[PDB]
Amino acid sequence: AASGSALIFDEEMSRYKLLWTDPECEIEVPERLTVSYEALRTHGLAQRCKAVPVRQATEQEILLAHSEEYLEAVKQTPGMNVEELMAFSKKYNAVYFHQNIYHCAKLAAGATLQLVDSVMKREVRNGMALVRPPGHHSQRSAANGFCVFNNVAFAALYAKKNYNLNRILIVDWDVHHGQGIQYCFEEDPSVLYFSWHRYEHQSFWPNLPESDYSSVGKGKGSGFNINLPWNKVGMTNSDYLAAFFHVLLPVAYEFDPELVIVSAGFDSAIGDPEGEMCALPEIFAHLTHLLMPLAAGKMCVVLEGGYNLTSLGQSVCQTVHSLLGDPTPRISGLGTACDSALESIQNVRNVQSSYWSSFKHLAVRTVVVPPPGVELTLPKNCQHSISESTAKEVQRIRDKHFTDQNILRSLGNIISVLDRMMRSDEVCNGCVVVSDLSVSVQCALQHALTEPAERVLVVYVGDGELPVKTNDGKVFLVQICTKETEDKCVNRLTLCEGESLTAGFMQALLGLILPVAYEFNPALVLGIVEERLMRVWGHMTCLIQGLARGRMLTLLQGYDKDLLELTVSALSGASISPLGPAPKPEDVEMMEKQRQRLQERWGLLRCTVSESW
Ligand SMILES: NCCc1ccc(C(=O)CS)cc1
Ligand SMILES: [K+]
Ligand SMILES: [K+]
Ligand SMILES: [Zn+2]
Repeated sequence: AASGSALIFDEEMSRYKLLWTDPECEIEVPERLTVSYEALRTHGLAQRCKAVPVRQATEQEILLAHSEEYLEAVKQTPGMNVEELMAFSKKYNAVYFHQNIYHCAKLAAGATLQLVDSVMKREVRNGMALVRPPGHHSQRSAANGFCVFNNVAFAALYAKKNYNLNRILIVDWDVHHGQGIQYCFEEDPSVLYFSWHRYEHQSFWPNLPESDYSSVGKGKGSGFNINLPWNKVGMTNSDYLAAFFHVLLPVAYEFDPELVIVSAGFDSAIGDPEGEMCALPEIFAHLTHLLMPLAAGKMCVVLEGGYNLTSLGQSVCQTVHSLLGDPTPRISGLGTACDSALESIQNVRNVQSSYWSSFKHLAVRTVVVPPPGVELTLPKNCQHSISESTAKEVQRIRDKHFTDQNILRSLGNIISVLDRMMRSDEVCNGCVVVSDLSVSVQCALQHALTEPAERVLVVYVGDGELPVKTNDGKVFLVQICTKETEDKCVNRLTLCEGESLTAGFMQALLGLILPVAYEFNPALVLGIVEERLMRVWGHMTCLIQGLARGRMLTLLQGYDKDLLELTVSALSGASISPLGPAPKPEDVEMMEKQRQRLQERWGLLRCTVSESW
């Protein structure tokens, strides 16, 4: 399939600026582009992306989302002087015009369309368009909120018309409500629009009642418009991740979009004077990462807001880092979302439950160690395997805690991989197929705890007990099994056939596994599979690489060429095949029991406001 990422930017879109004193628009400056691109150049990301040039959007492409009258009015602007431009701007709300802004807006829409074409033609895996002006506020016959034409709506309609796409997800993480996109697709079930935005009970711009959680779409599009209003400032990484886990991601994976477009407005980042939130730029990596399993990785990230130049550059760098497959940074201090965020999440889940049943409630990169004598054609970012010091450690382990040379070799390979992952910055993750799970798991966990790894997240697909202690606060164990277990220790999550199985797992993956894992913040993920996992494991791997900077060691008991290939492909960063577009009632009941059991210790599991004694 496709590889690489597209970076679409041109200095020309920095050649328009506010020409008069306007305190409402003083923030939207050309430097936003400059700084941004220079950030990517300083850290070396811009050089690693395929540079697709910009083009003008044609008149018909513009008429896809706007009316002929408004297009003509804007076409008149390059011929106006300063007084005429100021009058024309006064005709609209929170926007300014400039002799070059029509040109730059055509260039922004055209760069968006170039990104869409690059992604859909399999020329690149994904990409980002550093554009100006933004788009998500502009409407069919109006410029609005620094926006002239709606770039993301253009991209959606263009993909629909030219690629016969049936399902497109739009994610608006700009701090403002992209009401232009909502208006454009409120009756359209083919374009699922999610937006989060500062609202403060309708007191924050654009002060619209239909920006609230009760706007779910009209007519055939009911349930395909999801507004999440922040009614307080200061929202943190925890609020954003809880929004993703308990609102956006389950709906997105049930929806199974054929293309993901992001209104990447970074005014939701800390330091921005307009959004006034407390999210670190690193969160925008994970956001990006959490969406990449969707649509086989086909993601189009388009710039919107973001006005603190420093945090803007940092957040753009984080987004591009994730788009290229670089290891995501560990997020610490995560916990429960604030009460206001929990109220907003609860309200949006309640109102959307009549459309998405998951919301209803009751009243080198990778190293591979195949079996001895087995040789596979591994992807281009992989390698195979032992030192004499490794053998000394193995002999010490054997003489102190445990005759087969193959199992001793497997333990030595485990130790070598762990050393190359933790102590060395050479390898990132690894997969070892092994016999004797007990000895292998014991050696792996104990050696990782001395790597050192302050915390280890073990994920075991199988039954029975494993040689791992969840007593202290250094190990957390997720076990997906077939038998029942009361699950007493607050440091363990037990999860117990049919067609609904896959639909359950993803649910339990998004609503339970990922929140606890993110709050736990492990230094290493240890995967174990003992022998329908083929359907889900891939996603499970990719998403779980959001933890521990991708440092994951998978242990596979028994040779299955399909399972080994899928594990290595997901660990190496290849795109994930979509699952396609309802869990069992007993399954969701058991999931809710687990959540109510664990949410007191792991606050990121909360999706309702806690009741006070
Ligand atoms: N605050 C009132 C005026 C206003 C309007 C839009 C924005 C954006 O950032 C749009 S992405 C900022 C300010
Ligand atoms: K938004
Ligand atoms: K919609
Ligand atoms: Zn904005």
